[PDB]
Amino acid sequence: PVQRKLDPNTPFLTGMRILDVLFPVAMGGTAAIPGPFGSGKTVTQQSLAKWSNADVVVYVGCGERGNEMTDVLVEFPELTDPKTGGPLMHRTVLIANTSNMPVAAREASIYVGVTIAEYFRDQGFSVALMADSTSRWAEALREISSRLEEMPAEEGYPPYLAARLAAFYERAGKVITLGGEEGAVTIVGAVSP
Amino acid sequence: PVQRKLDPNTPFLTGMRILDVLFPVAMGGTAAIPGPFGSGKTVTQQSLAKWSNADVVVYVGCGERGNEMTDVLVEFPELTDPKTGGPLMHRTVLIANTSNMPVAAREASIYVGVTIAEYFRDQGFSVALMADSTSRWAEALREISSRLEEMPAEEGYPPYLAARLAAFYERAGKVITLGGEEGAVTIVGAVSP
Amino acid sequence: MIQGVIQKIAGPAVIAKGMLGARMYDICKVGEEGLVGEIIRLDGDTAFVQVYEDTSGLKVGEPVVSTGLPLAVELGPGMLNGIYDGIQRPLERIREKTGIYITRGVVVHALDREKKWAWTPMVKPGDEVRGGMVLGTVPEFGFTHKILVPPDVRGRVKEVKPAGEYTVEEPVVVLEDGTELKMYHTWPVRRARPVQRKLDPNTPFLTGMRILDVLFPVAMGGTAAIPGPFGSGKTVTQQSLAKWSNADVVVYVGCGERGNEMTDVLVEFPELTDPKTGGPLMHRTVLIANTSNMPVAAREASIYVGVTIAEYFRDQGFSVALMADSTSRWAEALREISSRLEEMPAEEGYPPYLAARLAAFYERAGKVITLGGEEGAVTIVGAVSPPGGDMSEPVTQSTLRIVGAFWRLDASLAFRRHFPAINWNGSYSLFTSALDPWYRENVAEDYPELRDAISELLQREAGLQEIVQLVGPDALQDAERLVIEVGRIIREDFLQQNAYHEVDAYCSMKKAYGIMKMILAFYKEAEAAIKRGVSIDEILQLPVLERIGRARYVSEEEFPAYFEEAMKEIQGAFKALA
Amino acid sequence: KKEYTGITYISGPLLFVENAKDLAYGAIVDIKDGTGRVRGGQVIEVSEEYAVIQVFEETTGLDLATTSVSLVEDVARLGVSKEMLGRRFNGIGKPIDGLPPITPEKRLPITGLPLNPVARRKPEQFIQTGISTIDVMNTLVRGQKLPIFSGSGLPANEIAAQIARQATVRPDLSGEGEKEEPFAVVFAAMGITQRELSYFIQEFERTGALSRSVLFLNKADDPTIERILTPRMALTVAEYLAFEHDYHVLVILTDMTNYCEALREIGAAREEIPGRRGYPGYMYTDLATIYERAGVVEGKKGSVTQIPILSMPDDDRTHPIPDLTGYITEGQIQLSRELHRKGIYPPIDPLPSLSRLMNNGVGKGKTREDHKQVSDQLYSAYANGVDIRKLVAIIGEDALTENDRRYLQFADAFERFFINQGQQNRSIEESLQIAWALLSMLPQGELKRISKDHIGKYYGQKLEEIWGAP
Amino acid sequence: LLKKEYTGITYISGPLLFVENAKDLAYGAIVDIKDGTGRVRGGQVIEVSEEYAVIQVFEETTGLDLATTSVSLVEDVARLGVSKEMLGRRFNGIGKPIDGLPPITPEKRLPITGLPLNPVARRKPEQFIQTGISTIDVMNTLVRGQKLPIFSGSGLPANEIAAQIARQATVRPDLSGEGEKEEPFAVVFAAMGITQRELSYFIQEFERTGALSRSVLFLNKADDPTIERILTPRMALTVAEYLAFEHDYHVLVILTDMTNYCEALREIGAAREEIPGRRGYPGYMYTDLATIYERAGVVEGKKGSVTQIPILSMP
Amino acid sequence: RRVNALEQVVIPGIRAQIRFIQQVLEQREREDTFRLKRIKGKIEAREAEEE
Ligand SMILES: Nc1ncnc2c1ncn2[C@@H]1O[C@H](COP(=O)(O)OP(=O)(O)OP(=O)(O)O)[C@@H](O)[C@H]1O
Ligand SMILES: Nc1ncnc2c1ncn2[C@@H]1O[C@H](COP(=O)(O)OP(=O)(O)OP(=O)(O)O)[C@@H](O)[C@H]1O
Ligand SMILES: Nc1ncnc2c1ncn2[C@@H]1O[C@H](COP(=O)(O)OP(=O)(O)O)[C@@H](O)[C@H]1O
Ligand SMILES: [Mg+2]
Ligand SMILES: [Mg+2]
Ligand SMILES: [Mg+2]
Repeated sequence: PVQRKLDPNTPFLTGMRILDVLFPVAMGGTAAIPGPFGSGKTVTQQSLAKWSNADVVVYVGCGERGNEMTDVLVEFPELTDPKTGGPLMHRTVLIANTSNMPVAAREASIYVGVTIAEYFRDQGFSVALMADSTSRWAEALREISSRLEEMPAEEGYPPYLAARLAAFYERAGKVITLGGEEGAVTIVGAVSP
Repeated sequence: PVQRKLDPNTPFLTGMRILDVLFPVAMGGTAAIPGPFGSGKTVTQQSLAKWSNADVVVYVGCGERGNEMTDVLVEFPELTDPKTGGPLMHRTVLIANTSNMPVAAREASIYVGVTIAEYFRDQGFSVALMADSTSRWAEALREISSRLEEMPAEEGYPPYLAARLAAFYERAGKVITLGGEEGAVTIVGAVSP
Repeated sequence: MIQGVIQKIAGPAVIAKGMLGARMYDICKVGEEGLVGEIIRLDGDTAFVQVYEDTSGLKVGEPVVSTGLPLAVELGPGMLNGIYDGIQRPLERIREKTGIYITRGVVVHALDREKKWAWTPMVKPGDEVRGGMVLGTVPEFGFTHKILVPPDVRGRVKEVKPAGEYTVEEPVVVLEDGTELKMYHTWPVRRARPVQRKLDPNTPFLTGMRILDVLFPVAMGGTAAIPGPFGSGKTVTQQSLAKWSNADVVVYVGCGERGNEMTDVLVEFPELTDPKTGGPLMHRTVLIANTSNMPVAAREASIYVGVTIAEYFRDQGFSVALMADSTSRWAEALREISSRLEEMPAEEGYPPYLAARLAAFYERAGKVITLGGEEGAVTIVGAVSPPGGDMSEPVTQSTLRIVGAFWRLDASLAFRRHFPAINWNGSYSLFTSALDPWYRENVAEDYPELRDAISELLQREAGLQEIVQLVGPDALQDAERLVIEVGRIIREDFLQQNAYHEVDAYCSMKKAYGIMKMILAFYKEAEAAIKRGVSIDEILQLPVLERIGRARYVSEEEFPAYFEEAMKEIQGAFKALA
Repeated sequence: KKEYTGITYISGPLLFVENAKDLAYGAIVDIKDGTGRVRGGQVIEVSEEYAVIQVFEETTGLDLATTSVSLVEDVARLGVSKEMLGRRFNGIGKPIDGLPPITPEKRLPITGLPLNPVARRKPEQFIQTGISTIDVMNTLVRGQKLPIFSGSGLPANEIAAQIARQATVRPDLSGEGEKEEPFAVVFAAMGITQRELSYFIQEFERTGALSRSVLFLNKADDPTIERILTPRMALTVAEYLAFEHDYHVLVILTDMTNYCEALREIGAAREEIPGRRGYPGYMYTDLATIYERAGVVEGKKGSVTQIPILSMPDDDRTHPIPDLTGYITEGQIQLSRELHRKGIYPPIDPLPSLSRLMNNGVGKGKTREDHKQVSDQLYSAYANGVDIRKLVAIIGEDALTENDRRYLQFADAFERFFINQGQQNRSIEESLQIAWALLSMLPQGELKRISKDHIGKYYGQKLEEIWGAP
Repeated sequence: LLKKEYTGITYISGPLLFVENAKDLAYGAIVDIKDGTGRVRGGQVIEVSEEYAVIQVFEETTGLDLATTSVSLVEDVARLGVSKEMLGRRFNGIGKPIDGLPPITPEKRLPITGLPLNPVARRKPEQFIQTGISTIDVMNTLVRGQKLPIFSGSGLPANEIAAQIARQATVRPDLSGEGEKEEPFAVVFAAMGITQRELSYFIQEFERTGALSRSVLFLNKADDPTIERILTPRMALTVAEYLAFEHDYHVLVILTDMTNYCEALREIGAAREEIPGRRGYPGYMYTDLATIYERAGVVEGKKGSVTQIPILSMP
Repeated sequence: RRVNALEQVVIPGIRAQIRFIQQVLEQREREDTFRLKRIKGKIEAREAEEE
């Protein structure tokens, strides 16, 4: 719960010229970055994790490769965050669920990440959340619906996928917390069509 | 029942240049006018009702707007019959079943219209029958067959749709009535794909 | 065996009860009329049997009897000179006993039970027998039909019948175990016959058609496919292969074609003559014929019967060529059968196991060492007919993944009366490397280099088509006009053939080598004369040029003198007049 | 005799009857109710507990208390005789001409038996249809299956009536002349309207063509099972006549699209999973059982010839109904909408037309020996002219050469005279004469496909003969 | 341990048979089906409940009947016996020899499914591998521990490129320093749906080069039953993982054609009445493909590595 | 230039569009077949509730 929601009015600085000048995103907004394989979604999200001005960064590796998590685990302790001067890993929380892990755990990882990000919002910080792929979550929903033997809507997906996606993205925004402080959560989700 | 059928040898004058010149329709024949929404089926059928050389016109509003039936109810008493010389509403019979009216009554509306048109044929008149949309009839059949739990045909329609459509169009023709007189029914049916 | 009664009839699907003990994919005789069908599903005490023929007129309560065996064929003497349907029913005896119509429930036997054969034993009591060994020989036309033990039988010989006249139903050798061996045995048509070892193909399959066996050859035991849009010359090529090839036994399979097309092959074949012996062509052929209105199960199982017969004749030690006509019709029959079973389709309505079946059919070919210790080979040539001529059709895609040779046709060359209308650009063969040692040891030591040179000369002609399409064909320089003219000569005298002439229908390798040598020598001397400087119209007029055209019609044993005469003539005209 | 009264379920076109295990599958039954009406039905499923009956026409007055079912016949049969020549039937054998029913010489099942492939012989004799673009370029051989492809508005019915009215055999060209040949026409129309029915009746009654013809006419508002049964009855009559009295029958099927749609409806009513594009998976075999009943039999003098007529749903040749017909039949005849809108009747387009058995019917001894070369030269010249006509509109007529303008004249003269014949009846000699007259406008040496012996005998004739009344 | 047999077969249709009173059958277990003739088929439990168990058969179901057929239990988890002496041997894709040599003795029995690697336990692939091809080693260089597929065509020489890479693969420990030592190398080769001609060409190339002495071949022909095509890459990856992570070998895994694997997966999935995907392929094909490609890489604190080069053709 | 532009740009795009539309229509047909199979199974299972 929150007290009130506020209009986003300060930019979220990502460190990339094209995303900061031409297509900006605010401090409580949501962004979607779709593309085919090899386009550069993961590199963009990791650059956002490295260089943005958010206080706390929560990265959700939903259904992707395991090397992309080992690179973050290895290279981050040797980097310096832009605003406090300490190690970069001291402000990062990783939720990892790779592609060869059980499928039904993909759905829970998104909710765990967004709940942790909301918890850090209640303390007054500005939190940036990166979801690595939502299409894997959609695939997990399709698998569960197929096991339940429900009638699909399109491409085998259950008809309530849009409601789940809207419920996930609506948790972002700049609010006034119950303690009287100001907090913010931004969500950048990547789609793999 | 009738006594005998007759060859089509007399045009059904509609007052439209392209229809009456390039694509004529006889007194006992049938025609169809399909097209997407906003292309002019209702305006064409209303012009046919206004300007044709038929003695009696039966208009069937199967599953269409109520504003068009209000337009017909208001404008027609102020017009003049081309041949009788009196008001235009004295030769017209309207059958209305709007889109918000109950679904199951659309087939009844079509059959009532065609039966009344057959009745006016037996008195020696030449009747014109306009069906506003026969696609809503098929949609009603699909809706009922959904509750019947039948095995559907292509696109979900019941398998007996073609028989009903054929049996509706075969009632038209230029006949010799049981009393020895001569009458005809011409049917124009719009399709909304 | 298991007996039951009918419980429910619904079209071709029949449910029988009391059939406990029946086995999956057995053959059942349904009803009192004797209709046949498979068992496709067992359930409790009931069995789902799918009848091949029409079930109209049947009643609930009629008996159903299971034969206890799956679909099989009888392999033995008498299969040669025969005409069979998709499930091995002799059509000639059906016509003799029924008339012009094929009535349902007709009962016939694949092998004639009343014909006597001269038995020549080759074993003695006390001998050991294993699968594939030879029990005896029996004369049949020009061959010696080796009577073989079935592959699943081993034991010791107890008693052997002496030489005499017997039928196929009488035992000739009885084992000590009590097993009685006749002249024939049955084998399931869906299971491959065992072999000792598969070999590597290195001997060519002599087609007799010059472009095929020169530019895109196929080896013994290899596989090939020949597709094409609509009428492109497919049937003439396959019957030419039937006549003029070096295969001892030819198996022709017609998978659900038009009735008049079956009439053509059924009437024209009994008039041809075998080039090897001079006797009738039908004395070494087995024909499988199915029209479109024949039952879909027979059309689907048509190719397996032919491949089983080919495997049997390979096991006897011969070399067999199997021609399957229009495998697309077989794929259509398979699609219909899958549609009757309510299976989820893939691609253009085909079942998702089409590639598995196509691989299972084509993998049976190859040169092997038989279980009796002899060599054998099966060669498969399968025609495909894509619907619109598109080569992206799933049947063509599945076939192209496994065939070693791929001869593509088109009707554009048929317009110009250029036969055989093989696209020399789109076609290819993967047997060229392995067949070269045979060519150099048995034809000529310089055959592959010369063939590669001629292929390069053909390739050089194609690259100039971007110039002749804009500029006229006469406004070119000498070095281009010469190669254009020699390409036209090659196309109209080497890549063209007729099979209605005695000295051209069957082309030996030495003849083709000589013609190729003459063409290359003419081109080389013309280029050398062009280097010296001469008008190119003189090159297109010199009388030696006609000897290339008239080298096709010399007799095969008359050829070498003609070749030497041309080789000495060509050295004369081009040195003085140029 | 025995009646079944255990009706337990009525819904749409089906009804279930209990304790009906004496009914054979596929039998024909009678459904009688309290009001005295009698309806027909066909058993589609037989079980130990009940049987399923599909009812002809509607099921309005039925009820579960008074309905009773009685068996009529185990196998659907048709009573045939030689008196059928000149009679009209409704599609299940009932006369509709007001004449009393015939006395049957035999009763035969309507489902066919496959011909033995070793019992057939090659077709070698042609049929004169009276249309130049068919008799010359796409010759129809006795024993051939030759479909006709048309669109929504093209005149297929008029062409069918004209072909049925004009077709005959030509024994005088067959050797020394042979003798009298019996000829007959079997006309089967499925799913036609009242206008087409009246037109067909008038056309067959106004010239005496009814005296040698049998008509099977099924209307659009008739039950669909009759539409399924009609072609099998027509082919049964044709086979009986041809192979028992040495007739040369000619079967014309008016609309195979209606048959395919009725098959789809029947399959849907029995709860079968459809195949490609909603059509049944066994449509290939069902179509093959109809087309493959034509042919000529060794040892017999009669023959059966079929001209199926089908309308492509969207002028699409990749639709399943035109696609499967191409695999079974030998060639096709395609009507063109351009020639129809340009005022040319019959609108037969020669370029996409093809007959695959023409080479066995042309030649000396059965027709004139210049048939094949004339047809090939006409095809090539028309193919050149149609492209030259399109190039003219861009580059102009003066920019052409002389032979280009000669071909440009030949193309439109050909379209105006050879094709646009109207209601004429042309013998093969007339069509060959007109074809030679059209080729005479081309210079000598341009006719590469014709031997010089024919050129020295037939070249150089003027076109003004047919010009008298085109 | 003494065996237990079930005779309660109640329904056979297509590739599925139902077994009654099968409470003590574990999920995913391997069963042996015997009929009256004594022939033995393979099968796997795919659904178990209180009333019956559902078993899919590894091959055709001809000859089965509800009277004489019996089902026995082989093992609850499918396992493969592995040993160091497999180097130089050939297998059919199910674990049985095809070169005529005596069968190997199992050092260990490992599950062929495998287990996911902990992302913490991994490390960065950081070593260059010289392939012997110029266009690879410069612009698209291959690193030890990478999964680098080759996108081929329908008439393009991919098999020859794979054979050349397998012949010329080296470690080159000179330029980054590394250990400057002679290091063992191995190649594990798996072929699915291969033809006789390609089989002969592959074995001839491996024999002529001499690389067969350090290789293991899992060769599956196109006429084999389709289940043996499914299990083929899993056994090869099990052998590669065992070698690399228990004997410090730098193994290289080559998968000849993934398209045949995908078509076999589609054919298997369509027989279990599941919702199709984009082109008729099953909807879980991403997970099934991921369980194969994710078994390569390097492990922190160990010397071995696994490198995968799959080859596939684009239709 | 016009000939090359047509043959190199216009035709392949139309071919790709045709292929894409064919794939979409085939997928929709397959989904319809699956739905019909499911409801046929439901109809068959309804009658077996109490025999
Ligand atoms: N900003 C960038 N600067 C330099 N190179 C880049 C950049 N973005 C992407 N690349 C290159 O392109 C590759 C794309 O890899 P990346 O993981 O970012 O792609 P992706 O779209 O997330 O892929 P996938 O869908 O497979 O997860 C990188 O490995 C790198 O080589
Ligand atoms: N003959 C005409 N002359 C002038 N305007 C016309 C004519 N026909 C149509 N229009 C215009 O186009 C509009 C089309 O609306 P209309 O009600 O005719 O559509 P419709 O095809 O019957 O659609 P619906 O599917 O909604 O019933 C008319 O409201 C009018 O503005
Ligand atoms: N080698 C050849 N010699 C002579 N004629 C040939 C040869 N190859 C093809 N043809 C001609 O090509 C034509 C093709 O006929 P056909 O085989 O029936 O075509 P398709 O079987 O493709 O429909 C035949 O009429 C035949 O005369
Ligand atoms: Mg990524
Ligand atoms: Mg309107
Ligand atoms: Mg052919």
